[PDB]
Amino acid sequence: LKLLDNWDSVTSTFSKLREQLGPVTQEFWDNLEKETEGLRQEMSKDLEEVKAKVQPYLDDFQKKWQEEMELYRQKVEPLRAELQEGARQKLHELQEKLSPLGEEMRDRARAHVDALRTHLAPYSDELRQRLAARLEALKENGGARLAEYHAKATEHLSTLSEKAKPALEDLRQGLLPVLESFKVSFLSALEEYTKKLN
Amino acid sequence: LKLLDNWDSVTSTFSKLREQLGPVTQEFWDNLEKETEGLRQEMSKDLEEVKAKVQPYLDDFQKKWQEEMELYRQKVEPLRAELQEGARQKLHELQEKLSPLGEEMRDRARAHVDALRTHLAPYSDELRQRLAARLEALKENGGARLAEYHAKATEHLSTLSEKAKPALEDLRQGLLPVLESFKVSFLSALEEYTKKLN
Ligand SMILES: CCCCCCCC/C=C\CCCCCCCC(=O)OC[C@H](COP(=O)(O)OCC[N+](C)(C)C)OC(=O)CCCCCCC/C=C\CCCCCCCC
Ligand SMILES: CCCCCCCC/C=C\CCCCCCCC(=O)OC[C@H](COP(=O)(O)OCC[N+](C)(C)C)OC(=O)CCCCCCC/C=C\CCCCCCCC
Ligand SMILES: CCCCCCCC/C=C\CCCCCCCC(=O)OC[C@H](COP(=O)(O)OCC[N+](C)(C)C)OC(=O)CCCCCCC/C=C\CCCCCCCC
Ligand SMILES: CCCCCCCC/C=C\CCCCCCCC(=O)OC[C@H](COP(=O)(O)OCC[N+](C)(C)C)OC(=O)CCCCCCC/C=C\CCCCCCCC
Ligand SMILES: CCCCCCCC/C=C\CCCCCCCC(=O)OC[C@H](COP(=O)(O)OCC[N+](C)(C)C)OC(=O)CCCCCCC/C=C\CCCCCCCC
Ligand SMILES: CCCCCCCC/C=C\CCCCCCCC(=O)OC[C@H](COP(=O)(O)OCC[N+](C)(C)C)OC(=O)CCCCCCC/C=C\CCCCCCCC
Ligand SMILES: CCCCCCCC/C=C\CCCCCCCC(=O)OC[C@H](COP(=O)(O)OCC[N+](C)(C)C)OC(=O)CCCCCCC/C=C\CCCCCCCC
Ligand SMILES: CCCCCCCC/C=C\CCCCCCCC(=O)OC[C@H](COP(=O)(O)OCC[N+](C)(C)C)OC(=O)CCCCCCC/C=C\CCCCCCCC
Ligand SMILES: CCCCCCCC/C=C\CCCCCCCC(=O)OC[C@H](COP(=O)(O)OCC[N+](C)(C)C)OC(=O)CCCCCCC/C=C\CCCCCCCC
Ligand SMILES: CCCCCCCC/C=C\CCCCCCCC(=O)OC[C@H](COP(=O)(O)OC[C@H](N)C(=O)O)OC(=O)CCCCCCC/C=C\CCCCCCCC
Ligand SMILES: CCCCCCCC/C=C\CCCCCCCC(=O)OC[C@H](COP(=O)(O)OC[C@H](N)C(=O)O)OC(=O)CCCCCCC/C=C\CCCCCCCC
Repeated sequence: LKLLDNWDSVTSTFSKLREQLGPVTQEFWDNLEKETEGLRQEMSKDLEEVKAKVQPYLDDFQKKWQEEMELYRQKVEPLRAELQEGARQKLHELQEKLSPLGEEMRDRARAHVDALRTHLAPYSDELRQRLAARLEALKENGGARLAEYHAKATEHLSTLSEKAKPALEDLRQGLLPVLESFKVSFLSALEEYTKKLN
Repeated sequence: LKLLDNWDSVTSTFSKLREQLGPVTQEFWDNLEKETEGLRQEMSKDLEEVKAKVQPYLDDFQKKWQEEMELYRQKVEPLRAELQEGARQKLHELQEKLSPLGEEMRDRARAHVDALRTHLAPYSDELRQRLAARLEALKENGGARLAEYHAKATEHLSTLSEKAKPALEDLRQGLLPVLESFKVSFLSALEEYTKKLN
């Protein structure tokens, strides 16, 4: 209802906004023209000077790159030779170590793995006997616990049924007046709330 | 009474649960006793075949570990010498390489950085003229911007007050009646809320 009056004010607001979108926006364009006018001079001088300076800058930089690339080439070429000779030497040095140390490592592995064979074989076998006893214990206690679990489950089931029987009946018996009182409560509330929505 | 009678149903469950928990803990303990009994004899054998047999295990591994370390050290001495000798050659080669490389790098820098000095100087100096041109435009357009924006600001403020005073009165003429109505609705709603479950 009052929303119509308030929206009318919004209409005045829109009108007042449009008034600003007139002279102000036009002046904004004029201002932008001023900006672009100055920027035209700036851009012109900038572009022209950039192109004029970019030439000696890039060309002289290219010279730097030449001295650097050619210089580095004349550095990497001999360095590569030395590095390759040093690397091949390193490879030889390493290879002359990898052979004896390899033989050693292989023999070490033999003496270790073979030892492990004769150390883990009895170990696992011992574990088999131990795990057998462990399993047997788990069976002895397991079979017993199975009976215990079943027995206690029966007792707990009985304690559940002896509870469920009266609990369900009492819950239902109480749910009757409860649901009805709740119904009445809601019926009254809903009837009062509708008066607020009307 | 709901939370009272229902609680009794839980209490009777807890009490009878304890009646089962009693034997449960005893039987669990009994089974745990048998479990620990087996594990006791087990640990007696386990730790025995583990410790008494770990001696020959470690004694075996120690022999190998000793020879491994000894052979390793026996290799380390000449191998380190080889590496050091090779590294000495490589390092010495690098020493005689870093000398011309560094010297030429320094000389190249005389045609790099030094040449850039005579380039960056005029460029930055000219940049000062460019900055002046830009600054002048930014001063002209800036001063205009300030003027234009100020003029627009005043027009914004004048139209703003038209939407700050008459519009606020319109809002006040809405807030007041609306608050009265809302209060009536709230007064009844809050009152009806406590008229069902309290
Ligand atoms: C002497 C002279 C000195 C002074 C001059 C030097 C000044 C430097 C030069 C220029 C200034 C650039 C500023 C203007 C902005 C450009 C706006 C524009 O015109 O824009 C459109 C372009 C379109 O692309 P194009 O096809 O024309 O260009 C590809 C080129 N081709 C066709 C030509 C070969 O858009 C692009 O250039 C942008 C591409 C959009 C890609 C978005 C995906 C980004 C992904 C990940 C974000 C990574 C963040 C990483 C940073 C690290 C943070 C820790
Ligand atoms: C600064 C001076 C300059 C010196 C620069 C040297 C740069 C080296 C340059 C190029 C490397 C070659 C590229 C290798 C790319 C393979 C990637 C890959 O797919 O790779 C996994 C495979 C799997 O193996 P595979 O046998 O099943 O496959 C055999 C398969 N097929 C057919 C490829 C042989 O690997 C392979 O192929 C083999 C990879 C393993 C290589 C083992 C030999 C190592 C040599 C010496 C010992 C050095 C120890 C030094 C490090 C010490 C650290 C403390
Ligand atoms: C429906 C099934 C539910 C389970 C219950 C079984 C049935 C009921 C039977 C007996 C209950 C008797 C009363 C137990 C004593 C209660 C002590 C207590 O006040 O407790 C509540 C506290 C709560 O923390 P707070 O906020 O006070 O502390 C905050 C700490 N501040 C201040 C430092 C930051 O909790 C504590 O104290 C820590 C926990 C103490 C509760 C122990 C109950 C154990 C029951 C069954 C497990 C059976 C094990 C037997 C099997 C053997 C296996 C080898
Ligand atoms: C079926 C096996 C039952 C366990 C079930 C889980 C399976 C994982 C298996 C074995 C690990 C055993 C874990 C027992 C450790 C108890 C941890 C615990 O709950 O710690 C709290 C209690 C209560 O005191 P508090 O925190 O208030 O006081 C200290 C004060 N503070 C907190 C405030 C600053 O502290 C104490 O109990 C203090 C003494 C803790 C004893 C640590 C040494 C345990 C060593 C061996 C356990 C042997 C199991 C063998 C059974 C064979 C089964 C076949
Ligand atoms: C089949 C065989 C049959 C069964 C036979 C039964 C035999 C059982 C076998 C062995 C018995 C072991 C029990 C020993 C108990 C005491 C250990 C101990 O003496 O304990 C204390 C130490 C102290 O150390 P401290 O710094 O205090 O002393 C600084 C001291 N300084 C200078 C001297 C060295 O502590 C340490 O030795 C612990 C420090 C190292 C722990 C680092 C933890 C790192 C964190 C996470 C690991 C994550 C792995 C992720 C896996 C994912 C895979 C996907
Ligand atoms: C030609 C192109 C035109 C560009 C203009 C020319 C400018 C070049 C002029 C001079 C060289 C300086 C530039 C190098 C980078 C700066 C490193 C730096 O900031 O250094 C000083 C810092 C001092 O820290 P603080 O301990 O006093 O502060 C601790 C406490 N706080 C941080 C709170 C104050 O460190 C030290 O003095 C410790 C030593 C670290 C030295 C690093 C220099 C490395 C050299 C070159 C870069 C890598 C090139 C690699 C390419 C390879 C090609 C083969
Ligand atoms: C293929 C790839 C293509 C790339 C092409 C390369 C073209 C190069 C083009 C143009 C370069 C012209 C540079 C003009 C030379 C003068 C620079 C300048 O005016 O130099 C003096 C300033 C003043 O020192 P301050 O008192 O302000 O600092 C206090 C520092 N405190 C806290 C450590 C004590 O020093 C500074 O601005 C520097 C100290 C502040 C640290 C800034 C971050 C540096 C980062 C990495 C290391 C690089 C250093 C390179 C030199 C950069 C210069 C901008
Ligand atoms: C295009 C034509 C359409 C029509 C437009 C009509 C709009 C009306 C236009 C202009 C008239 C109002 C302009 C005057 C504004 C003030 C500017 C100013 O004097 O500023 C600086 C002050 C200084 O405070 P300080 O920080 O130094 O002191 C911190 C204090 N300590 C240190 C002391 C404790 O700051 C302040 O007064 C802080 C004020 C913050 C006010 C923010 C409100 C902005 C309004 C709208 C933005 C809408 C964005 C819409 C989303 C679009 C997404 C595409
Ligand atoms: C079937 C139906 C069932 C029937 C049952 C009945 C309904 C039961 C309903 C709710 C459960 C109880 C909770 C409500 C109790 C009121 C809490 C409250 O309100 O206590 C007031 C405090 C105010 O501050 P203070 O006096 O404690 O501090 C003093 C600071 N000194 C010292 C600087 C001066 O409140 C605060 O602290 C926090 C502010 C909370 C915001 C309140 C709204 C404010 C209005 C506009 C601001 C916009 C909020 C926008 C967020 C969206 C909300 C939908
Ligand atoms: C006092 C009692 C108090 C008890 C309070 C209990 C609490 C209840 C709380 C919540 C219940 C509401 C639960 C709402 C669950 C929302 C379920 C949902 O997402 O439904 C889908 C619709 C979708 O609408 P859209 O159909 O227009 O479809 C396009 C869609 N978005 C698309 O992209 O394709 O979205 C919509 O609901 C919008 C369409 C609405 C149609 C209007 C239908 C009109 C419905 C009712 C009008 C009755 C008034 C008649 C008198 C009018 C007078 C003129
Ligand atoms: C026609 C309809 C007209 C609508 C009219 C509405 C009018 C409503 C009337 C009154 C509103 C009341 C407005 C009250 C504003 C007061 C803001 C303020 O400074 O509050 C003070 C507090 C506390 O400061 P203290 O210095 O006391 O800090 C406590 C101290 N450090 C301590 O440890 O004890 O600061 C804080 O804790 C932070 C609070 C920040 C507030 C968030 C402010 C959020 C602001 C803006 C959000 C941007 C939203 C833009 C939405 C646009 C889309 C449409």
